[PDB]
Amino acid sequence: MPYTPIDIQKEEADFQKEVAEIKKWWSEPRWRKTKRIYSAEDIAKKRGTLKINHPSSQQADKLFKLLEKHDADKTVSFTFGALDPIHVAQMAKYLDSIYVSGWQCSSTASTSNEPSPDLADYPMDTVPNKVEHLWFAQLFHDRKQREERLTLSKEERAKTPYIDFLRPIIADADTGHGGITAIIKLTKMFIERGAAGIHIEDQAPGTKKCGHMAGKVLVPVQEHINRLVAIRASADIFGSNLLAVARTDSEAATLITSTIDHRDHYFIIGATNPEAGDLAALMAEAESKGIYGNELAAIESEWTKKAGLKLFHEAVIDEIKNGNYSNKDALIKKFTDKVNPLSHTSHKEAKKLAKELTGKDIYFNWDVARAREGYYRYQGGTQCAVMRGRAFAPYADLIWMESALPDYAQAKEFADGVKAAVPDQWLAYNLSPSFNWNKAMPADEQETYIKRLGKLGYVWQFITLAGLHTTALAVDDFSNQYSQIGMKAYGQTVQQPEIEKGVEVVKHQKWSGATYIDGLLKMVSGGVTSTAAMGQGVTEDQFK
Amino acid sequence: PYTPIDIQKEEADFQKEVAEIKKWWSEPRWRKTKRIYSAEDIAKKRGTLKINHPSSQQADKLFKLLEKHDADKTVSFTFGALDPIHVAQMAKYLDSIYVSGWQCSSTASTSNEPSPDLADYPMDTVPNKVEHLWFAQLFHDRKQREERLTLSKEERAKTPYIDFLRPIIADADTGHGGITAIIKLTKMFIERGAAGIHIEDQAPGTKKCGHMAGKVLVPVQEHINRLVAIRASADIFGSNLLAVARTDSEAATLITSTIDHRDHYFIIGATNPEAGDLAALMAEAESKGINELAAIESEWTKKAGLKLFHEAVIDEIKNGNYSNKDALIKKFTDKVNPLSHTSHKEAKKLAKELTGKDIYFNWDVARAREGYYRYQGGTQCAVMRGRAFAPYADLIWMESALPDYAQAKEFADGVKAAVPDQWLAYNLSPSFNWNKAMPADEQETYIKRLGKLGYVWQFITLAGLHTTALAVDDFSNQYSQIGMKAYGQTVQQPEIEKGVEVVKHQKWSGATYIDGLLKMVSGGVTSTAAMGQGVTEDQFK
Amino acid sequence: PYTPIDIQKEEADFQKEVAEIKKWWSEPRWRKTKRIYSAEDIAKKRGTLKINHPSSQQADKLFKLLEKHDADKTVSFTFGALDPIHVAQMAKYLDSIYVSGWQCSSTASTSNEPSPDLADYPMDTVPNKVEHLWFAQLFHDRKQREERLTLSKEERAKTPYIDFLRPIIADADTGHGGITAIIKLTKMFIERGAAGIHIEDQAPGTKKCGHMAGKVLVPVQEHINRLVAIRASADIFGSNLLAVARTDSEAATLITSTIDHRDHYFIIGATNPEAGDLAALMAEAESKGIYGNELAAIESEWTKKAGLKLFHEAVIDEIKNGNYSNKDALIKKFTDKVNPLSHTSHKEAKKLAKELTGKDIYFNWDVARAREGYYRYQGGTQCAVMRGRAFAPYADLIWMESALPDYAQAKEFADGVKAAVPDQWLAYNLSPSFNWNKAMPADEQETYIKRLGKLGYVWQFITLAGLHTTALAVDDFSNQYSQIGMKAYGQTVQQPEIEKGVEVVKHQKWSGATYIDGLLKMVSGGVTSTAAMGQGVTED
Ligand SMILES: [Mg+2]
Ligand SMILES: [Mg+2]
Ligand SMILES: [Mg+2]
Repeated sequence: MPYTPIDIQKEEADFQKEVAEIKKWWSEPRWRKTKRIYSAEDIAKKRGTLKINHPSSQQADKLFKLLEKHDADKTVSFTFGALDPIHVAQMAKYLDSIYVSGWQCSSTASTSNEPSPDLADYPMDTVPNKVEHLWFAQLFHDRKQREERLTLSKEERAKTPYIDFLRPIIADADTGHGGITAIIKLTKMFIERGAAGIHIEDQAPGTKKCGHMAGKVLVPVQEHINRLVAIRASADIFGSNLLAVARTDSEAATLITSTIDHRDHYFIIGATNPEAGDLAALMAEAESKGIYGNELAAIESEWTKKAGLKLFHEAVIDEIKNGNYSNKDALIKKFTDKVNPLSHTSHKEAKKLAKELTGKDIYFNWDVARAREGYYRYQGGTQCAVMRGRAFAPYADLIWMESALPDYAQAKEFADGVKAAVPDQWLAYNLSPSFNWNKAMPADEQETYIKRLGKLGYVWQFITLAGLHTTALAVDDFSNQYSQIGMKAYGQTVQQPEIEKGVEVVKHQKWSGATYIDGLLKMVSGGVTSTAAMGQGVTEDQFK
Repeated sequence: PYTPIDIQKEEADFQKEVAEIKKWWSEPRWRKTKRIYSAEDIAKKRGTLKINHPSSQQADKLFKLLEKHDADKTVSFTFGALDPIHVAQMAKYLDSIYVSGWQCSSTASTSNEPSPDLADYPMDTVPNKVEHLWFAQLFHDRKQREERLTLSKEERAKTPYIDFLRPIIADADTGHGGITAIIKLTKMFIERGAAGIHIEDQAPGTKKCGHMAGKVLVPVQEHINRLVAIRASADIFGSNLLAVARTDSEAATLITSTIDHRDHYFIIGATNPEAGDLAALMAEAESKGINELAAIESEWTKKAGLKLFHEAVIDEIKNGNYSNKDALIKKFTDKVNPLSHTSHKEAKKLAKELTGKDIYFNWDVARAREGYYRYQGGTQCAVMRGRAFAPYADLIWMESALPDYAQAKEFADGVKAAVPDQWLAYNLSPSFNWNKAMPADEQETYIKRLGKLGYVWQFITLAGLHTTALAVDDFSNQYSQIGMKAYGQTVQQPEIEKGVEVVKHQKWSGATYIDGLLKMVSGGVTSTAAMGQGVTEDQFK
Repeated sequence: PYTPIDIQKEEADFQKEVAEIKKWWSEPRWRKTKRIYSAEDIAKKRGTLKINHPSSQQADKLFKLLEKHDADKTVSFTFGALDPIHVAQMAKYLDSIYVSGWQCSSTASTSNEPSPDLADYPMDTVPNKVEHLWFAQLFHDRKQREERLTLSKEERAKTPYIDFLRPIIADADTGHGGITAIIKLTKMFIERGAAGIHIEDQAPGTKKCGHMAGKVLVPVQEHINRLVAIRASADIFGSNLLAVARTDSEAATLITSTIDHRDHYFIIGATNPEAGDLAALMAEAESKGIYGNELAAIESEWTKKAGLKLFHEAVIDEIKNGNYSNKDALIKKFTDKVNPLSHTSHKEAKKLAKELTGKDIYFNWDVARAREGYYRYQGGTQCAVMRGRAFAPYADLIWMESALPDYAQAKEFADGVKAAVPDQWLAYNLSPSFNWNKAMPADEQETYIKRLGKLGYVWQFITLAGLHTTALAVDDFSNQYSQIGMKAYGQTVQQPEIEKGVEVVKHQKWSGATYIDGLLKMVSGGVTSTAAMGQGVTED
């Protein structure tokens, strides 16, 4: 009684069966460029006795094929950040994918209902819940529309247009909201709640900024790789072709949590002056004696000038330039050809070479330049981002570099840089409203900007905050009119325009799925019911 | 501006699906399942994207499990689980699992606001509770599979197996509103791991526990429509979800309408023409600022001579100028009785033929102030409603005020006479005092005995509540008296001796499972391993 | 169209509020509470609309309750509650209530996805669990007041009173992210009925249970800032919320940064110049597809060669095996200046070692780093005292996780902390992660709490007791149930419930049926046909 018996032979057989099924799965064309560091054995062991098929995975497939065709045609899947079921329902007419924004979720959709700026400090399940919000709306309107169609004749169907409500969703996972085990659980939720793809950034959690905020802290290249692996591990266990997007904030970031990773060393800023002591501790000693405010910032600005902060290669070049060396231009090139952004040369190794080339132990101390929190100083730009792009590419179906402006040149630099080493890598671009767009570009360029980036291989592009702003404009404008001119504002500003532009929602009972539900009502009540919602009396005969 | 489609492929796929549904419905699972809509009707309700809810597999597992029990005339017996701990330990011993609405009211409302069993928590409360347990089952299944498959074949065969994935049957109360509500409620239950749900012929605004008083019923048809609506939902979203129909008509004394002919036999009315509207009489007395009021009711009731119409017909004949009286009752009783579905107009017509009176009967006047009609159910009323629900319901269930074998037999026999292959379910309620109601020898065999009558699923609704309540109160008492000795003595030693898996709680909670995931992702090795050297569970070896 | 405002009244109200806060902060409750911001700073953070969270009253109740316990040298002892049933029965016997993160991981995640104690459920999980219990407490308090006040004065005095409203102390783990996270987490805890919350100096998303292994610490200052952030939140939203500081430094072996001078003593490094970067050596071996236990072989080899120790161990070692006179006396020059509590930075300690020996004694803690980048760390009880003292200004209770229930160690830590902060309340985990019949005999068990009470551990809790009592009870009954049917329920549960006076066996009354019938009749003008506890109910 007290337990359940099992056939031990059938157990092994089923295990082996599954291992093979996974191996076959992984051999599909979808995974052609997808590096996995674990075995199918490793994954099968993690699964349970009961297989579950998450429909989100079908939208992953739909997304991958959709992006394949776009890459082949050198054209773009362009979308923006959806707020709510209304957005996805109207978007589906025009666009072929859908972005769920963490920024927008912070302000409008936290599960504690407590809003914030884009700090990813809402509870973990916030964006996953937002996807389900939209997912389930998509599914509902798809269900509504199918009934509307199939209660028409074949003759009538062919007249009435079709909306594909089921546009694949790509959702913000921020920095993964904690460790590896967190990221697995976060991914699990995203899969369960209808995510076609999720993106994830090489920032430290709980210093997490928007892409165009300041004071961004990075994590070691490997640490963020492990994040991407962890997503994949989760998707492999629970059986989704979930797309993974890797984001780097290293264009603009000035800080990093550790020096542990050799790839980062080139970019870690340090002091060239032996006399400079620990800035962190110097500030602490000045603060404890009640120096505060702008007189304290004086001591920093003094220490920084004295410390001579730079990247180690700048320091090597500086030694050679101002030094007793015969053939200087040629001697920098010996160093720069071996040691550069992409070259992955550790610091020990780069010092060793500098010694060979100059005969000095050139002094360099990046411990002393640390911030009070302990972060190391860091000088990324586009080339740093390429370095990290390349590193992530094996693990990531799309690659994405946050930029401070909508600069074509920079976008090309990054695209070219990445594709040189991984030419088949899909890229993604933030079309951010954090840019002033009429200040940055004339309108002729605006019109073609997406297309142009499409050529460089940015197959997925999104305006992160467009849903926020369209809504914000619309509601403010109407509220203003409403306050001035009463119900005329509604006739004039909203409802007439809705009719003229063919917007489906103005017939809002039908749109909301009333005739769909009347179907379910009659069906259950044996064909007929006295409480029919769209029967004689409904006030939508005023819209015919 | 839109998306184009092949209109021909549309129709083709539609037709494909209609056929798939027809084939589905023809499976042995649906052998007794009446459907009042077509496969066409259902396919039209579905979307373009098929979704497979794993809950449905647990429905299958539950059905087969109950099939075998019915065939062997034995019982799947379980009780009301509170939380992941319960299901994890229950899975060792029991083969199904009950999620109680009563318990959810007190312990698991989604607003966190507790209550007595009134089903006035938010609708998603029990569906969320199932997912609570569902996901725990799935997790511990996942944990255990890793533990096993990292052992050798030699070692596996030594270590026992737990089937964590016991099918869940969950309280849907009265469906928490109209038909559209019930569809949406069922959808959630399917999505969140329900193998089966049960649903009761009470009115929603007034929903009681089964062993509370003042229970209001709904018309037979109305509750049938509820069951149909569940089935409609399960059909659309593609689950073999089991439906359980409950009737509270054993004890209930009120009903919302007289509209349904089947109910008429049981609707109580006044035999005295002189009695006026009780409701309005009370209202007039209250508005003049009148226990003295309850006096006016108790007077009106005696004067009104309340009874069932057949009692009134029998009474007329008995105390009447009629020659062959016993034989004249039987003419009426054979045609008009609990199971006979005879409307009131029809029963009056016959009474006129048999006596020559329009025997006076007014059930409007006996109405409660809220408007409910008065109602006298018992076990035979419940059989009537059982039979009515049976076509629409995989299990049938009659709430009882006591654990009475005779009554249980009466109801089982009564239902099976008309539907002999109908599975039955029985509440083994802690609302009964069980040592007062029978001796312990009978207690031991009570489930088995009901199994013979065909009660294939039985549950103690509130057992999880009470075991926990005892355990925590007892330990808290000890704890307060003799400190940490209470824990060594009352809990942790017993845990070791009884082999309870949770005392090694790091392992039980799935730490070694997650360390697996951690190492796997970190390329085989990691410095932050949770069950590495240092963990204090080497004190349990 | 905007709204106008009196600019003068604005300033006046601002100033009014600043003063109200200053007065608040001067109350006896904050006598030991260091604040690094002004009342100005806080008032600016508040809105125009004052909100009073009832949780704060339970904070007061908790503080006074602990005051009296400290004065009497006795203990508020409790354990980890699962659900409304627990708090309702606990309230009879105990005077505070613990909400466990460990238990929440397994039983109460808001995604419904369970786990081991990794604090990787969503942030709102424990806050939601407090509200679960909070609202139950409030409900049963409300039920009981109606029951009492519908009795006569004569009858009231016969029927016993339960204080359902026992203050709740809840697990905040490591705060679930940065400072802004911790503010938001604290806000929720206040809104949802937390009397106090506790918080640990581990790194987030490596977060372990206290008695799991591979624990990573954060710099002393970083965890101080966490405690400040709690206080900042409680100050803004106006709770006397108690803050508990936990340190996992007894057992922890890793730390995220070396930035904080206080930590330096405890940071482990390599004494062998020849040892190169372990991290990078592992990375090169991994990228060639060495994995698993053969990789851990390369580590175990490198570690032996590297000669890992604390810098002072290295200084002592140099002097001991060295050409020095007066060796014993020369260690003491160093140890008296440089030790666990002495806060001596590494540069400073090397400088002294040079003065005392004339070597730059080699020490490299960068090379011993784990692959994730963590530095190696050797805490014990003295490290924990160091951190206790550091946290004490910011924390109403102090708490050191221990691997065993060892009296000596508990005394060491209590004495150590109170030496520098003698009025500091302490808290102790009475963990079921210990085997308790293996660790001590039963005579000692009975008195163990009391004895720790003397040392000043005013709040003690069994973290996982709710889990285990329930686990035993359900497993045992399920077993019986399966063996002897309904007899098991009569015998194992319901009879015992009657005999032990447990209130819940009359479960309709307990659940508040007669309370709600009250509300029903009241609204229906005195009378109703659908009364839940009328004639017919089976509780007669
Ligand atoms: Mg965002
Ligand atoms: Mg119930
Ligand atoms: Mg905890």
